[PDB]
Formats: sequence, structure tokens, C-alpha cells
Amino acid sequence: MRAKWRKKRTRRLKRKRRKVRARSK
Amino acid sequence: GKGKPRGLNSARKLRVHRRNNRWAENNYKKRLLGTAFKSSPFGGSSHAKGIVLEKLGIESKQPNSAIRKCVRVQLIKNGKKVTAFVPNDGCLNFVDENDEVLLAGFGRKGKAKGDIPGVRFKVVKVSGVSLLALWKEKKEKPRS
Amino acid sequence: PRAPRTYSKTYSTPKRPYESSRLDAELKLAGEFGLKNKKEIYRISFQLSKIRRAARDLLTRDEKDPKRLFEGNALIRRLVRVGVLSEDKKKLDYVLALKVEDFLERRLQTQVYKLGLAKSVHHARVLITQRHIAVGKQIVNIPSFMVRLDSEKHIDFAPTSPFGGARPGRVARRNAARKAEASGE
Amino acid sequence: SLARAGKVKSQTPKVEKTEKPKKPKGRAYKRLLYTRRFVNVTLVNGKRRMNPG
Amino acid sequence: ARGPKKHLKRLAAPHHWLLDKLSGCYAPRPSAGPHKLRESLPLIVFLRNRLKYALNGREVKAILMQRHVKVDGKVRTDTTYPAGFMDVITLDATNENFRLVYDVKGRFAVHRITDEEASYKLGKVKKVQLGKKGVPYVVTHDGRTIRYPDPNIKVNDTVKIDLASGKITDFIKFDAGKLVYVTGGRNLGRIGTIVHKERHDGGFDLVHIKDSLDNTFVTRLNNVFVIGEQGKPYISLPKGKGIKLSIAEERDRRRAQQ
RNA sequence: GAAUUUGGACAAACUUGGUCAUUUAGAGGAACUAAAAGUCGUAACAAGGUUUCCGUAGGUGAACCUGCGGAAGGAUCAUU
RNA sequence: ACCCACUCGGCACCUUACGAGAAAUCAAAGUCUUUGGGUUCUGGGGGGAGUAUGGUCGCAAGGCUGAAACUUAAAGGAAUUG
RNA sequence: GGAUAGUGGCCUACCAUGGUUUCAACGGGUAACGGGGAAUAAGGGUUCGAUUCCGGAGAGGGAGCCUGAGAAACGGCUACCACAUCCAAGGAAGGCAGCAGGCGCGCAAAUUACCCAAUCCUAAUUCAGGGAGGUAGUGACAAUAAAUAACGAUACAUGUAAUUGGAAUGAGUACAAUGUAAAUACCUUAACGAGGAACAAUUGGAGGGCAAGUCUGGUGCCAGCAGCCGCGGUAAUUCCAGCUCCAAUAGCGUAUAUUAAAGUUGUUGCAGUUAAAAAGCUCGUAGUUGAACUUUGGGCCCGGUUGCAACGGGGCCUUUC
RNA sequence: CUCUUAAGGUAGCCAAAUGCCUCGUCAUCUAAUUAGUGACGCGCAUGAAUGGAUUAACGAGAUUCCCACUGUCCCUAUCUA
Ligand SMILES: [K+]
Ligand SMILES: [Mg+2]
Ligand SMILES: [Mg+2]
Ligand SMILES: [Mg+2]
Ligand SMILES: [Mg+2]
Ligand SMILES: [Mg+2]
Ligand SMILES: [Mg+2]
Ligand SMILES: [Mg+2]
Ligand SMILES: [Mg+2]
Ligand SMILES: [Mg+2]
Ligand SMILES: [Mg+2]
Ligand SMILES: [Mg+2]
Ligand SMILES: [Mg+2]
Ligand SMILES: [Mg+2]
Ligand SMILES: [Mg+2]
Ligand SMILES: [Mg+2]
Ligand SMILES: [Mg+2]
Ligand SMILES: [Mg+2]
Ligand SMILES: [Mg+2]
Ligand SMILES: [Mg+2]
Ligand SMILES: [Mg+2]
Ligand SMILES: [Mg+2]
Ligand SMILES: [Mg+2]
Ligand SMILES: [Mg+2]
Ligand SMILES: [Mg+2]
Ligand SMILES: [Mg+2]
Ligand SMILES: [Mg+2]
Ligand SMILES: [Mg+2]
Ligand SMILES: [Mg+2]
Ligand SMILES: [Mg+2]
Ligand SMILES: [Mg+2]
Ligand SMILES: [Mg+2]
Ligand SMILES: [Mg+2]
Ligand SMILES: [Mg+2]
Repeated sequence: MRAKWRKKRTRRLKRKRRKVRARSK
Repeated sequence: GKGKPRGLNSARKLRVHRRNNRWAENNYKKRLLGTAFKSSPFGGSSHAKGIVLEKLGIESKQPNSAIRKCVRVQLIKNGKKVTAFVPNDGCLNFVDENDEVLLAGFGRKGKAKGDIPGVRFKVVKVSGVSLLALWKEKKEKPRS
Repeated sequence: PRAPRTYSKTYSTPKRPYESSRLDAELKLAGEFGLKNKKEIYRISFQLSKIRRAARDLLTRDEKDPKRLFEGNALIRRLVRVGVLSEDKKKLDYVLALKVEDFLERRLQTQVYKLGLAKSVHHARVLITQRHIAVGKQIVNIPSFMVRLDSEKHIDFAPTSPFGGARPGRVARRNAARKAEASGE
Repeated sequence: SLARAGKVKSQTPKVEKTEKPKKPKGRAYKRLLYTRRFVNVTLVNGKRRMNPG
Repeated sequence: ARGPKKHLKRLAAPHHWLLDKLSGCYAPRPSAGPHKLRESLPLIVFLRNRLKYALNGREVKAILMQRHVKVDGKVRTDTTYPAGFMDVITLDATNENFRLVYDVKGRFAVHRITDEEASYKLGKVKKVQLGKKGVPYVVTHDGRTIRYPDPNIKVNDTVKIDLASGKITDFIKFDAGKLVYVTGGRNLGRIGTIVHKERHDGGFDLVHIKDSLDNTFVTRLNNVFVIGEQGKPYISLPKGKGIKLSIAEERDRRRAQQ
């Protein structure tokens, strides 16, 4: 996959991980 | 210049730069981080005894064939479960489930050897007697 | 505990195990000099490498420098005494230009053969191994002996060793005791 | 898939040895090799060979 | 480490004893005495390794307990008595007197002397001090205190000691041009004449010595021992007279015996 | 002059709490790798059939698509 | 204003390369095994991964810093003929 | 001022507000005791150092203390904690990281042996004591030397054959004697103790790297080998074997670690356009680095070292100590 | 691949003060939990200023657990006005 879209997918994953970690405490 | 300080009083920068850049070396980084102790089921040791748990046939990686007859072993030292190849023509019949085997490295310091996927240990003794000395008819396994 | 016991290795294996020309040269030397294994050539080349290293260290020094003078004179004296360095090559450069055969020549297994005391180098080897050769008033049963160029005039048989004196041997006695019967009586 | 661990070794004929005179171990063996190799025995086949065919 | 050590492991002994390496684990630890631990030479070492009279330490103590050996006029039955520099070792059985002096290699040379000069010994004045009741005294290199010393005897001078009354018969004064033995350092065992003394207030006194062969070596004042003037040593010098030939001329002297 | 005894300093040790470190369990979630000639398409390599790529932003089963600015590593070294 | 010649500084360009380079090419990418003018920053096979974690900045998006386990005998560069 | 043997925030009282730090303090980690040293090494280095010597610390974890010159001692005591022995239940006694030896842990390490004769140590001491130490036992840690054969005859074309002969010896074994503290063993030796001298050498390999087989049989993408590249699918020089051959050899292989190879850590000495790598750009502190210039040049001596020369000095003048 | 709508519930969130079935299922909490909490989600009938999700602080709001504390209780007794 294109490096740009790999980076975009990884950033979306990072956002989801941040959101899950935020909902947890 | 050459991109590095040459001045007579540049020794601190030169040695600090060497110290920083030595961390890009596999061996230096592994040794200083102590990977062999935390990781590396053999706690930085050459051999480790363990208890067989299961016989397993793993299909050799492409382009090869001929599933390789390894054994799952639980190490007495720390308790981890490692897959160990049983090297000879046959020589699986001399190792039994729930039997004690001495394991050695596979010669590659990790990075499993050959076409055997994910297997980086080999059997050297079983029940206290050499696997090679059981392949050859010199000795015979203690009864178990 | 008691002071440690100093000990050193005496040989060095070659860096390349399977160089065919080096293997053939070693086998040539072993066949010519009746050597048991490659380790003897290894040991002689190790001695020669140490000698060459010392000679190089001295030759890099200034000439008439006292250390060079003293230690090079000592090394040359030792080599000419052993007979490896010839009489007209006392310069510390011929020390560098020495060879393995120059040390293999002074072996007692080679001197015994070249003195006619043995029919071959292997005859010389077994004769030294079997206590048949004496250097002075002393039996020497070691093939590698490095004759001191004065023992050369004295390498003869022992008063023991029934080729140069009193006794007639061991199997001769049993063969005589059985030839008594073989005579009929 | 186990239970095939001897499909060659076990099912291969048990040819026995051949009793021959012992080799002269040691300096004698070095001498044997030296004569065999450096007296120019008929083993050349152009340049050099150490086995027949 | 909880107290004074009583053992002296071999390879820890002073090297100038020429002790065998693989004899045992231990060396004779010099008992407390006149000279020092390092600069001493035990009677066992001098009787079993320098003269071969005894073969073991048992035999050394056998020789000692019958009052044969005598260090500086007294019996000294101590097996490991620390005899040192300028000491007189007289034995009446095998009547002969030695003076412990340093050869040019830095070992305690066996130096036979006659009774007419073994009567006395030399001593380097370690200090001049007023004692209780205002009585002046001198302390010498061997740990001797001598009261009412000559008012002109200063530090670093040498005094001739009667060795039977223990009094000062004469004294040589440290000055440029007197015969000095070297009793320490690299040049331990050399003999020469004082040429110059560098002062170095606070630091260490240095002295430049010129041997008979005009070799000039400098050394610390701590280990130079005045032994008289040039050509008139107040004591008898050992076989080498502290010349310090180089290895080349030593080998030459050796090969001069064919 | 023993038992005992007052007050000190030195203080083990225990309890509670705090803190740090290292192992470790965990429903579930979300990745990576390996193997697998599974499914879906064909995004890239030819102008790869919409040139590709970078940053950013949004969208879509998935590769990806699209806007804005940039690069040629372009498919143009070129219009006095 | 232009022409001619010179000059200093600048954007570049053309030819040739003593020279350099794996080559493409390069007046610097030269003056480098005949290796040292000064100095800062960065890299150490390919992935995992600019990921996880901690810190810090940011309103957020994100930025800066940044592993490891594990995996792998190639990945990659320039050029040649098809 | 107290306390100490003594200096000293060592402690106390009062007072001041200092002391360390990017030239890395402080904190964290160490599968870190430090050093002498060890391995490897063209040079530079890299790695290691629990361990024969030196220094330190500890005697299960802490703490306290008696005696004494010297201990915060542990084969001394006191207490607590954790272990743990005995018991007639009331009580009492402990500390192998001394020498052996056991368990446990593990990949991983020896005899519950003899002796003070040596080395030395201790005492009141020439005598006693010493698991310090020495001696032997186990021991392929490592190191040294180097048996497994040598020489004839016959046939065949210097070499081939279970064609044969006479010698030599120690591996062993063993009277004694030496050695030893008493032995053992070594050295020295009476007699014995070589003929497929069975008194029989192994460990790994034969595709390449890498020395050595299109040999024969077996297996048929199976079994397996293979550090890597690969070899195995009915034609296997690579697996299992036989023969032959190669390597090292009383040693050889395997695993891990490390060193060289690695100029793949680069100070010597790497690379950064495109292979990994020049910060988007500029300023800027520490750091590193930083133009040139001040007695040069004549002359006279003495004296060295090597072979009149060369090279090295020291001393005078020349505006000069 | 179909039928089909204006559009077919998106981002989120949930047995929630919204889930009938239902005391849902898994985990945690307890000796035991229709409670609480964390997850899951074809969700009778969640969901975007009819505001969605979350939120430090605040609350005589609703709720669960823990420590303390106690006559709430075991199991009652006694005293004063
Ligand atoms: K294959
Ligand atoms: Mg496409
Ligand atoms: Mg396209
Ligand atoms: Mg298209
Ligand atoms: Mg990398
Ligand atoms: Mg390409
Ligand atoms: Mg004070
Ligand atoms: Mg260390
Ligand atoms: Mg430690
Ligand atoms: Mg150490
Ligand atoms: Mg340790
Ligand atoms: Mg120590
Ligand atoms: Mg202690
Ligand atoms: Mg213990
Ligand atoms: Mg204690
Ligand atoms: Mg003890
Ligand atoms: Mg003790
Ligand atoms: Mg022990
Ligand atoms: Mg044999
Ligand atoms: Mg023998
Ligand atoms: Mg084969
Ligand atoms: Mg080959
Ligand atoms: Mg490189
Ligand atoms: Mg690229
Ligand atoms: Mg790049
Ligand atoms: Mg600056
Ligand atoms: Mg300058
Ligand atoms: Mg939805
Ligand atoms: Mg719901
Ligand atoms: Mg809930
Ligand atoms: Mg409840
Ligand atoms: Mg709306
Ligand atoms: Mg609503
Ligand atoms: Mg309110």
C-alpha cells in the first residue's frame, strides 16, 4: 500500500486507540 | 573537514558521539540492554534442560517439504515453552512425551535455522543420554 | 595458594583450514622429515613467527641502539648455536629470511638419519623413541631435540640400547631360548 | 504428520562392513599419504585426482 | 583489616630475597625490628638461601637456638629477625663476620669481613632531637638512639657506631664530594660521590651522584647513605663497589671466562 | 557490690500508610508477523490504462478516491 | 541607451575532464589508502515502526522525542541486454 | 562547645545562605567488588577480569556491645526478623561465603582420604598446634612432550599384494632400590610382556564456500540433510548405508559468549545527490576552532660521538649575559 | 443478488434514567449479588442543538463498593426530665 495511505490508516488507528484509552480510566 | 571534530581538545565530543552511535550496532545494543536475560528463554546460557510436552510436525518453509518432527519443551529453568528440532533420520522415536531433553541453540543465535519455521533450538540429550549416541547404537535410553 | 604455574602454547593452527597448496607443502615436509602430524609443522612455524617478530622489533630500532645490539646478538647466538642460522649469516636479516626446513634440519630425527645411524627418517624416529640414541652421556628419546651443533660430534648409540654396547636385547633372548629347543635338545 | 519417521533409514538394507587390514595410524599414516601423493603414482588424469570413477 | 597481618604470601615478599616461586605459599614475614619490612633480610633467608648453611627453616631455628648467629653483637635467636643494611652478622661457629651490604643489582650481597672492622658499624642519622631533661640524641637508620651526640652531627650525616658500647666514634658530614651508598630506588646498590644536592623545600631532596666511572645518576635523599670520602670508605665495599655496568659489558665480563 | 531502677543516645523489628521498581492475571479491544496458491477487487510497476509521489484534510468494503500546496524520483532538459 | 575591453559579486550554462565516482554523473560529488583546513547534524541489512509506552508542546488535528518482543536473506542503488 | 586517638557538621547551640550541576550534577541500571592482569590482536583498538598477588567488604538479614594494642569479631556475646536442632514440654542450643561431605538450583564444578616432612604462622615456645599449607584421590578445564610401528628377502610393473624373515621397544606387569612423613606415581631397572605386532584411533566431512566420488545399493518434495546458497519430486556427486577418499588427530565435533575478520562504530579510518543518512531556514549559549607580526643573520672557540668528514653539543662576541 | 425509500440511522453510544425477551452473555465485585462496575450488541424501540459523545469543578439529586464508626441488628438492659 502507498506510504501516504499507510500513514493515514496508522493515524486513524492512533486516534481510535487514544479514544479507547480515554474512555477507560 | 570530515564531518567530525578534529581539534586537539575534541576528545569529549568524539567519544560521546561514538557512545551514541554504538547503539546502532546489533551486538552492542543487545549486550548493553541485556536482551539475553529478559528475552531469550535460555537466560544467556548455552544449553537448557526441559520437559517434552508434545510431538509436533511443522511443515518446512517453501520451497521445501518434509515436515520436520520437533518437540514442544517446557524449560526447567524458567518455565517457558520452546519448540526444539530433533536432528537425525528418525530420532523422534527416542524422545517421548513428558520426557526430559537437553536443548541447545540451533547455531543461528535466534533467527531460526533452515526451513524449519520458528524453531531455534535442537535436542542434544534425552533422559540423560546423547541423541547421537542413541542414533548410533552405542548407548540406549534409560527405561521410562 | 601457591604461585601460579606459567604455561604457554607452542603452536598455532593456520587461518585457512583447507588451502590445498599449504596442505601439500605440509605433507611434503612431513614426508621428508618423518613427522607424526601437522602440529609439528605448526609448532616450528610458531617458533619461527616468534623469532621473526623479535627480529623485526629489533630491526626497526636504531643500529647501535643498546637493546637492539644486545638482544639481536643473543638471538643470533642462539640460532647459530642451534645450527638453524648458518655461520656466515650473522646479520639479523637472515634471521628474518630463515625457513621451516632450517629448523627441521636440526631435529634429532633428521640428524640421526643424516649421520647414517638410521636407514630413513622413520627409522630415526623409531630409534629415538626406543631409547637407542644418546647425545652425550645421556639417552635422548625425544625426536625434536634441536642439536646444539656440538652434540653433532657426539650423537651415537647408548651403552644400553643393544646396537651400541652391552646388552643383546629382549626378543633376541626369547628367540635364543626357543632356538635351543629348535636345535632339537 | 508423524508415524513416518523412518521411511528411509529403517527400510534400507543392512549392508555390513568389510573386514580389512588396519591402517598404520600416525606418523606411519602420514608417510603412507606422502608416498601415495608425492611419488607421482598413476592417479593424475591430466592434472591431479584423488579418487577413481 | 581488624589488626596487623602476621603472614607474608610468596610473590608478596621483597623481590631482592631471590625467593623461589614454587617453594611454598608463604615467605618469612620480617618480624618488627630495627630496619623495615621491605628493606630487611630475615636471618632465615640469609641462613638458608644466601649461605645454604641450613636446608630448612627447622634447621635455621636449630642453628639459631644454640646462640650461633649474632646480629650487631647480640644473639638474636629470632628466626625472622629483620637484619638490614650495615648490619654485622657474626657467627662464631664457622667464625666469620658478614656485613649486609647491597650489591650493584640491588640484593643483599654476602660480604665477608674481618673482626677488626666488624667490631663497629655505620648508621645514617635519621633525626636529631632533644629528649626529656633536655638531653640531645640521634636516631640512626637502624632505629638506634644515641644520647649526647656531637653538636655538629646533623640529619643525613653518617656516624660510626662502636657496636659494643653503641657510641659515636666518628661522623662523616653530608656534603658535596663524599662517598655515598644508594640504599633504595632504581640505583639501589650503587656507590658514588655527592656532586650536588637540590633542595626542594616541602618536596623531596634530590642528590646527584657520580660513580668512579663518571656516571651521573640522581636519586632521592631518603636512600643515600654516606660511607666516607672518595677512596676512603669507612667500611669495606662488596665485590662490585657499585659500578653498575650495562648488560653489554656484563655479558663481556662473563664471556671473558673461556 | 548482684537484682531492680530514672533519663538519654544508638537503634534491630513489627504494624499502618506512602512511594518506586520488577514480574504477573484479565472479559474485551486493537495490531504485527508467519503460513495458507481461501474470498473481494486490481492500487502500484508501460502515459499500468485517472503519471507517480510528498504534506495536509475529508470520504469510501478494501486496496484507495478527492480538494489545496509541493516534487520529478516524468511521460517535457527544447519556441530569440 | 548601446558597443568594446577589464574587473568585483551573483543566478546559471557549455566543453573537457588531470581528478572523483558503483555508475548515473560531478568544477564539485575534485585536491581521499599519497587517507588530518575548521566545525554542526545525521546513518549502520530489510521489516516490525516513526509503531507501543513515557515525557513535552498543541484547542484539536497533531508536532518533537521514541523503543522492544517478534520476524526475515535478502531489501536496495546504478547500469546492460532482452 | 561536646565527642573522638585525633582532624572534621562527626554531633550540639547560635549565626550566615550557602554547596553540586550540560566540562552531565542528582536520579536510574549493572547478570558491577577495584586493580595487578586475561583473550584477541599490523598499528589503533574491542572484550573480559567471581578466581593463585594487593586493596576492600561480609560471615543468614540488621543493629548493639564485651574483652583487648588492635574487632563494631560472628569456628565472641546480646536483642529482633527468617530459618532451624533437641526436649522427659519445664527448657536448652545454633550460623560451612574454612576443609571434606549432603540437599536444592541448575548447562555447569572433585575425597565425609593422609600428613605436619616442606612453606610459613601462632604460644610461655628449638618440642605443641595448624583441613593455613603440603600429599595423594577424582579430573580430556587448559597447557607440554609424543606409542599406534621400523628394516630385510620373493614375485610383479620406486611402488602392489592375509608371500615371508630376523631384530627393536614400551603400553602394560613386576623382585627389589630411589622417591616419600608413610606411601602412590614419575626417573632407574631382574624376569615376563608383539605378528590380521586383535597391544586393531578417533572425530567430522567428500555440490560450492572448503580438502576430498557424475562409484554401488536404498529412499522418491517422503525420510531426511542443509551455519548460507541449496539437495531431496524413480538419473540424488548433498539423505540412509557399503567401499573409496579428505581434514585435524589423542583428540575432534556441537551450543552460547567474545575477539579478529569489521574501513559493518571508522582517532588512525566509514558513509550521508540517487543505496540508510545534511536539521525547512536563520539567529544563538556552552563546546570545538580561530590571519600575520617581536633575535634573525653573521664570526670565533672548547670539546665531544661515530667513520679529514659527517652528526650532535656547550661557551663567547656581534646593540644582547 | 434481489425487492425497495425522500433518505434508508452516519460519527458516536448502549440491556444506559432509553432492551420486550431479560435476573441477556462474558468478566469483576461477594461465601452467596434480579444490585454495582467493565465489556459485547441485527439496538422490541440508542443517536446527533427534538442535540450525540465526553467532561474538571460543583450537587440536602439517583446508585454500588470500601475504611472508620456505631444498639440498625444479634438482644436486649439501664438512667434522667
Ligand atoms: K526443493
Ligand atoms: Mg492499476
Ligand atoms: Mg494509475
Ligand atoms: Mg481504470
Ligand atoms: Mg537498520
Ligand atoms: Mg533499479
Ligand atoms: Mg571544633
Ligand atoms: Mg568489572
Ligand atoms: Mg554483585
Ligand atoms: Mg577480581
Ligand atoms: Mg557474582
Ligand atoms: Mg583477597
Ligand atoms: Mg569483618
Ligand atoms: Mg549460607
Ligand atoms: Mg558481627
Ligand atoms: Mg563457620
Ligand atoms: Mg573468623
Ligand atoms: Mg565447603
Ligand atoms: Mg590403538
Ligand atoms: Mg613407562
Ligand atoms: Mg555418503
Ligand atoms: Mg574441493
Ligand atoms: Mg558502511
Ligand atoms: Mg528511495
Ligand atoms: Mg536515501
Ligand atoms: Mg560560542
Ligand atoms: Mg595563529
Ligand atoms: Mg450504527
Ligand atoms: Mg442496547
Ligand atoms: Mg453496563
Ligand atoms: Mg449489596
Ligand atoms: Mg442534524
Ligand atoms: Mg430521541
Ligand atoms: Mg444549589
